[PDB]
Amino acid sequence: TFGSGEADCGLRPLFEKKSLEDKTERELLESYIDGR
Amino acid sequence: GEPGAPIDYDEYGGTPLHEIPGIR
Amino acid sequence: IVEGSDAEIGMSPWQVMLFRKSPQELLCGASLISDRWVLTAAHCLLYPPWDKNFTENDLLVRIGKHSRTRYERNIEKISMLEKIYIHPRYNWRENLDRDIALMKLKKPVAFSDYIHPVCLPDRETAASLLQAGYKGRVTGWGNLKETGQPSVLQVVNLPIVERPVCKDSTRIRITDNMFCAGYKPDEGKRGDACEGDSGGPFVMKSPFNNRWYQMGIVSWGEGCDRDGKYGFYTHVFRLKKWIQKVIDQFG
Ligand SMILES: *[C@@H]1O[C@H](CO)[C@@H](O)[C@H](O)[C@H]1NC(C)=O
Ligand code: NA
Repeated sequence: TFGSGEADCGLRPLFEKKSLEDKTERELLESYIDGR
Repeated sequence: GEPGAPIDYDEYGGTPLHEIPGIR
Repeated sequence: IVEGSDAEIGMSPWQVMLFRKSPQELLCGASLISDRWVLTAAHCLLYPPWDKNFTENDLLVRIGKHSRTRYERNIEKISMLEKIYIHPRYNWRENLDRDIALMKLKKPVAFSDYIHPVCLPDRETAASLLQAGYKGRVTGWGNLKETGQPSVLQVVNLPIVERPVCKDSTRIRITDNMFCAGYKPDEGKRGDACEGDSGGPFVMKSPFNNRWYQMGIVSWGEGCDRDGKYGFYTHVFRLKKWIQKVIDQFG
């Protein structure tokens, strides 16, 4: 019944829950965009 | 764009790590 | 962490410090996955070649920390272990196959702005993120250089590397329970985990639901940030059924 974890998991109080980005998470997201 | 690790579950020789210089 | 930067406050609220009481030293990283379960590398707790065989009473867990050494009043929470569970097929004799371990806290820890659990990946999340060139994030208080300890938690973003390249980079036998990450010599950028970062999380942020997922555990590497070498990480998704079996049976 553990599954993937807490219903609230992976949402950081000081960033995602405040609609604020950290200084380098854009670098991760941009790497998830495939090239040609 | 290529998989870097297989999408499956672990279901269940060689050189030991401690012999490699600089291993951590 | 080599060639990283200071983490921001609250940037990795799942980061756990494994702390040896005597002598007083950082042992390893770890991660918070629920209010009473901590995930780390098996070799942080058991590695006979280096005479490592720790019991529950040897270690202190410190959660919510940022400074490597300063006591962080009303921010950090210290916790003791009720029980350690090492993967029964963890291969310490050879290549650290299945380098994973769970630690049950004696008391549940209160979540806060600084303490929050990371997610474990579902099948689609893993399939969509575990691709070569996709970057994850590694955090830890490990050494800044191969030859040097940071004042605060460090962070570095590293790309997953194609498995044939990982295998060509090392004489060690690589298994499906491992992946490797790091920049290639041609790419210019640098970065790596190092001694003391072992057991900490390799995390990726899902662009689908905005959540952070732990895809890897800092496992081993040949040196730190060497050209043509790569850090190896425990493939958390592939061992997730063992994680769930342990928590669902012994929680
Ligand atoms: C760890 O220590 C205990 C206590 O001496 C011992 O019985 C056990 O065999 C050790 N484990 C390994 C893998 O050496
Ligand atoms: Na490298």
